[PDB]
Amino acid sequence: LKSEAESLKGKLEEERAKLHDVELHQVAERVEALGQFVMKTRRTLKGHGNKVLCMDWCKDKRRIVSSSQDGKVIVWDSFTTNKEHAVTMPCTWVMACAYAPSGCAIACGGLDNKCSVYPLTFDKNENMAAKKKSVAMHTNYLSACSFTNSDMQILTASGDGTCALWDVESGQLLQSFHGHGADVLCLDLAPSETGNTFVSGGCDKKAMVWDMRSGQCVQAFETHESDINSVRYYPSGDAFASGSDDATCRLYDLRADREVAIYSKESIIFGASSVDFSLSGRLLFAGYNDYTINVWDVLKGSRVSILFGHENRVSTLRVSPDGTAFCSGSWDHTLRVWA
Amino acid sequence: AWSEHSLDPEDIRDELKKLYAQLEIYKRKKMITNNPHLQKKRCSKKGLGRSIMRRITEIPE
Amino acid sequence: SPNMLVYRKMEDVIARMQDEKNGIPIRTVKSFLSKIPSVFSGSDIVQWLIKNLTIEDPVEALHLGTLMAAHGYFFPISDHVLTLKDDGTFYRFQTPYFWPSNCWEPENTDYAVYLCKRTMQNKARLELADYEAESLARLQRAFARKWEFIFMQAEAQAKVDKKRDKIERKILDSQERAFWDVHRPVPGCVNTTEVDIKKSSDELQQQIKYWQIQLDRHRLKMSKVADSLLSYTEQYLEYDPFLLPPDPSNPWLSDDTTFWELEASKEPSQQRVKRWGFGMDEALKDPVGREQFLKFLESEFSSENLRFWLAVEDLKKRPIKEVPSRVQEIWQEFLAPGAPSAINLDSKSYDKTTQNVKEPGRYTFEDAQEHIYKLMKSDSYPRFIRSSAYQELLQA
Repeated sequence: LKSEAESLKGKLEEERAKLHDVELHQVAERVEALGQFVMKTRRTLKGHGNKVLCMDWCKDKRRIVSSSQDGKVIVWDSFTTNKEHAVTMPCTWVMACAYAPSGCAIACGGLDNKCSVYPLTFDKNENMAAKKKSVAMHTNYLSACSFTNSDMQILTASGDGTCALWDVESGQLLQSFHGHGADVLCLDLAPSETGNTFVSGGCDKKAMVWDMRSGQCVQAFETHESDINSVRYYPSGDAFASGSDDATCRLYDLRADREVAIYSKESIIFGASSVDFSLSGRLLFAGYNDYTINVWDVLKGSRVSILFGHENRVSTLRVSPDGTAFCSGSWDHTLRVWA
Repeated sequence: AWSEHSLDPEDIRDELKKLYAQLEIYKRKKMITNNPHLQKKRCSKKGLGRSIMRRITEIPE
Repeated sequence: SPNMLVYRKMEDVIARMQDEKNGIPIRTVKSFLSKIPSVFSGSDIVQWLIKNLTIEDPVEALHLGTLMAAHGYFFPISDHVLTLKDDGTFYRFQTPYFWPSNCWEPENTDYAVYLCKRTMQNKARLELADYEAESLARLQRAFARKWEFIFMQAEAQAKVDKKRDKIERKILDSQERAFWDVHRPVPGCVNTTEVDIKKSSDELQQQIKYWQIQLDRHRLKMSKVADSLLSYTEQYLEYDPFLLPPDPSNPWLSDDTTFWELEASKEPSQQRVKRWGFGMDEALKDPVGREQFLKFLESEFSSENLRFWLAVEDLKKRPIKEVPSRVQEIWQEFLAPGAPSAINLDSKSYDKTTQNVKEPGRYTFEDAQEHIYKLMKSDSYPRFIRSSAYQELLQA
C-alpha cells in the first residue's frame, strides 16, 4: 500500500512532466518585454496619530478606508483630502477593515475577538461608532474580512484556525471551516461570480481553499518557509500567488495544481507584507519590510522599479478596482496614493 | 582586534570581570553602605549574590 | 519565530562582509590631530555592496545599507543615530555578544548604570546629549532607593577596563556605547526592535482515496495555462491603465474627471462594447450589458432564462430572514409546474429541486442554475454578439 501510494505519486510526477514540458517563463520570454515606468506620488494623507494597519477601496473608485492601531478609523477622500467621517473603536490594534460594496458599512476588529460593523452613510450625525452592532465574534484576535459581495455577509479569521460567514443584523453563524491548526491570516473573495469560494492559509506554512457551498477543504498547498501574511487571486479567477516573511513570493495555479515560478531576489531580504494585482493582470505588487515597494513582471520575472517613499515598514497594500492606481499601508503614520 | 573569537572572548571576560569586581565591592559595601535598612540591604545583597552566582555558573557552562 | 530568519540572512550578509580573502579592509587612519586605527569609510561599504550584490541603483543599495546599519551591524563612530552616509566617515562592525539576534533586552536600572558610568569616566564635560541627560534626570527622580552599587560597579568596570591598554578601553567603550544606541535610540529615528502582536505568540482507505482523487484530479499542461494567462493579459493588455492606456485621461495624474464620468454614463464606449464581446459573464457583470442583453431577449420574446438567473442571484443576496419567503415563492413562480415562467429541468435536476425546496438553502438551486447557465452561455451570448444591435452599437 505504501508502494502503491508512492507509485501514484510518481504517476503524478509523470503527468506533471507531460503538462510542464516547457516552463511558464520558458514560454513567457516570447511575449515582448516591457518598458519604462514613471510612477511616483500623487497625494498624501495626514490624519492618523499612530501606525496605520489596514486599508480598502470602495467600489466608487475614489474614496478611502483605513484603520489604525490606536482606536480611530478614518474615511478620507484622497481625491480631495477632506474628511467626511470619523470613528473611534473601543479597543486597540484594529487589524482589519472592510468597505461595503454600495458603501453602507465597514467591519473593523481584531484582538477584541468581536467584529463590529457600522452603517457607513451620513445617517446619524452623532457618531460612526454609536450604532455598533456586534455581528461576528470569535474568541481571539481577528485577522481580516471580505464582505463577500451581498453587503449582508462578512467573512472573518482569527487565531482559532477556523473561519465562517456571519450575517449582518443577526450574528447568526452560517457555516464553519475547521481544517486548520494555527493562526490563519489571509482571506479574499474569488473574482468570479461562479462558485463563491475563498482561500485561508496561515502559520502552518500551507494554504488551503474552502468551498463555501459545503465547508470542505478541497484544495491545499504548502511550500512557504514561514508564516504567510496575505494572498490574492489571479484576477481572471484561475490562480493566486503570494509572499510571506521568507521574502520569497510564489504564484500557484488551480488547474495544474503546481507552483508556477519563484518570485524572490537575494537583494531584498526582509518580510513580504502584502500583494495585489493590476487590472491588466500584468504587473505584480507587494509591500515589503525593507521599506520599499516592488513591482515585478508576472512573466519575465524581472523587477521594474523600487519606489522609495516610506520611512518605515509597509503594512498592507491594495489596487483600486477601476485600475488606475494603488495605495500602501506603512509604519510611517500616514498614507500615500501611489500612481 | 575587530574580530569574533577574540572580541567574543574579550567582551565576555570583560563582562565577567565586571561582575566579579562588582561582587567583591559588594562584599566590602556590606557594612560600608550603612546608608539604608538591613533587610532591604539584605534583600539587595541576596538578589545580587543570586544573580551573580547564576551568571558565574552560566559563564562556566 | 519569523524575524529570526531575517536576522539570520543578514548575518549571512555580514559574515560574507568581513571575509578573510575578500571583504572591506578595516584601516588605521593617521591624522594631524591623532592616529585612529580599525575604521573605514562609508564609501567603502557602498562600493562593497555594489560589487558583491549587483545593486543597480546606488540609492537602492544605499537603502539596504541604511536599514542594515540601523539594525546594529555597523555604526558611525561620532554619532548616536545610526545612518549610513556615503562619505568619508569612520565605521565599525559589532561584536558577536552584541548583535541584536541574541534576544537581548536592557532595562531601566541598567540604563542608569550606563549613565553613571559615562558621566563619571571623564569629568571634563557632561559627555552626553540632551535626550540622554533628560533620561538620567528621570532615572534619578524615580530610583530614589537604588543608586549606590550602580555607581560602585560602574567605576569598578571603569578600573577593570582602563587597566587594560588605552586602545582597548577606547574600542570596547565605543562598541558598548553604540549597542545601546540601537536598543534605545534617539527620539527621531525609528526603533528597530519591536514586532507586531500577531507574531507575539480504512485509514489507508481514506489515504488511498486521497491518492485516487489526486488521480482523477484533472490537470492541463503549463503551456495551456501559459496561453490562458498570456491571452487573458492581452485581451485587456490594451486596457491596463498602468502600462498602455488608450484613454490618456487620468483623474489621478492629469487632473481630469471625464474618464470615470464617462464610466458613469450608461451609454457604452466602443472599448466597452468590444469588451462585452468576450464573455457573457463579463456582460452580466456590466449593468449596461445586462440591460442591453435583456432588451434583446425581450424583443426576441426570449427574456426568461436571464430573468431566472437574475432571480437566483438576487435571491443569494438577502439574509436568512427571507430565504424561505423567496424559495417557495420562486418555486411557485418558475419551478412549480403549472406556473407561467417555465424553467425546464431534467430528471435529477427536478429531483434535486423537489427535495431541497422544502428547506430554503444558501445553495438551493445549484444544479438547475448550472443547467440553465450552460444553456444561456452556449446559446444566447453567441447570437447576441452576432446580432445587428451589437454590431450597430459597436460601430459607434
